Amino acid sequence: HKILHRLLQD
Amino acid sequence: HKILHRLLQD
Amino acid sequence: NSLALSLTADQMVSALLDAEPPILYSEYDPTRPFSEASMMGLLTNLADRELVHMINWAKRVPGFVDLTLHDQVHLLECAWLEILMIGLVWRSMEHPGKLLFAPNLLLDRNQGKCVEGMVEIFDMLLATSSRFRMMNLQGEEFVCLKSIILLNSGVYKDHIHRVLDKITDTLIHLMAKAGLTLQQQHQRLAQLLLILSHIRHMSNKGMEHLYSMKCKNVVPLSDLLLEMLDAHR
Amino acid sequence: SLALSLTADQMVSALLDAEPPILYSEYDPTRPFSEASMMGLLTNLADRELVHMINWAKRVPGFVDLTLHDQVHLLECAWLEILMIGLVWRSMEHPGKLLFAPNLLLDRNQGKEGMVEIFDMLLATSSRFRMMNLQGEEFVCLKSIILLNSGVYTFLKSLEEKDHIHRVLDKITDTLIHLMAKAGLTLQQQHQRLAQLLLILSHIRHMSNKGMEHLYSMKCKNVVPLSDLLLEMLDAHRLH
Ligand SMILES: Oc1ccc(C(=Cc2ccccc2)c2ccc(O)cc2)cc1
Ligand SMILES: Oc1ccc(C(=Cc2ccccc2)c2ccc(O)cc2)cc1
Repeated sequence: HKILHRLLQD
Repeated sequence: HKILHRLLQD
Repeated sequence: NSLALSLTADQMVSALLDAEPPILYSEYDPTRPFSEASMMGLLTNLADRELVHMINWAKRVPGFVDLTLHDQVHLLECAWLEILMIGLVWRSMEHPGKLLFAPNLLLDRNQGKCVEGMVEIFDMLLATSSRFRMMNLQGEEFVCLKSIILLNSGVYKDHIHRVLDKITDTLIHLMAKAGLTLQQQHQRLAQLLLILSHIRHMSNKGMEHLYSMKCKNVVPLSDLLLEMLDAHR
Repeated sequence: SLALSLTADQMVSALLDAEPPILYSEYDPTRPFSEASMMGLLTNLADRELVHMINWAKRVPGFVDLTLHDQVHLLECAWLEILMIGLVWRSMEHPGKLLFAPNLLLDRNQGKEGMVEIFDMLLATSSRFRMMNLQGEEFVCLKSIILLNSGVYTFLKSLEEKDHIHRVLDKITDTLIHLMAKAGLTLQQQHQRLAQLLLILSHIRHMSNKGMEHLYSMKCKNVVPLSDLLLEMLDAHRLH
């Protein structure tokens, strides 16, 4: 999804 | 020059 | 030297309670708003009348009279919408899902929807009211919070901070009096003050909307409301 | 969770260990640069800090116990508040100066407008921390409070999660009082200082709101480029 969403997930 | 000035000194 | 610092806690509470402005009414027509014009018209008219009472309420907040006229002007210009809003939230406590702008004017989400960029602020206001309700916010605490907003929001000198300290003492005094443990005391104090961050947020968002309503030039603003709004540009 | 079972000293050590590094900017004192370039440096700086902030936030006790969608919302709401309090903290021992980075100290002289407005507020807040003699231990507490508090009222049973946040916030309050008591402050002094610190968060919210509005109009002018992440963080706030 969003970049923030991605970075949090990683 | 300001209504607030007037109302405050009452 | 300011008399405010010489008051006892009870004297501070009594002074703030008796300085409380009255709950004003809106126009007595039965048509529930809808449309930006009628809703914003009623709210603006109401805010304009409340401001006159706020100004005289502020003069009776201990320590406020000791400030220079210019400082008094600055604090009111900065804090006015925060103060209107916390009052609104306070009044709306016992009406979940509703915003009691005036006893004859209760609004909900769906009427906020009929004004663009308004339902967001309504929801924030409603959320703050629920927060007050779940915290069982008391009248004595409310008037303390409201006066803190007046003195704090435009402060950024040492007189104000000394008066702010004394209101803190007063809040603790009420919680200790209400039987709270020492841990419940500082925890509740923190909870109360953190809400002021959200109230500030709601004010800034509200101010942006009033500026937009100002440019639209369809809803008439009083010269006073105009100058308070202008002070934020 | 582990967040609720932490002692005050453990909480502090956890927050201290989770601290993001102080990044450098690309400031070159030989570059004449204008002020679409200055905002370029700050924007570049903010974008790199954001990557560290996200990883820092995952180490704030209680934060990862939240759903991903609530983690996103909290950071979207608080990112500028958090950058700003970091800026204000770093600038404490530089009166009249804002230490955006070790190689970037700006006074109010250089800095456009509504820009100088925000600078002045950041300077005053930094002055405030200095006169209060804010401690590093108190700073990390305040910063985590911002993360957890700022977006909590703009989020069933997604209500129970609001409660886990409130419980953690209460623990951070306990931790702050613990620090002040250890500093030798009387009960009246602890309560007063606690209030003084939290009132500052109202001003940090204010500076964030004003900053967000400046960033939004700076975007519409399209003279400086916002990074992809910053654009998305900005979109979450909308207006005007
Ligand atoms: O011209 C105005 C219109 C609404 C308001 C306002 C609320 C508001 C302002 C902007 C956006 C959303 C709500 C309000 C709050 C509390 C009151 O007791 C009375 C009025 C203030 C000024
Ligand atoms: O695109 C951006 C530019 C500046 C800033 C900013 C401050 C700012 C933003 C808007 C208006 C005025 C200052 C900042 C604050 C702390 C930092 O560690 C890094 C950058 C943030 C984002």
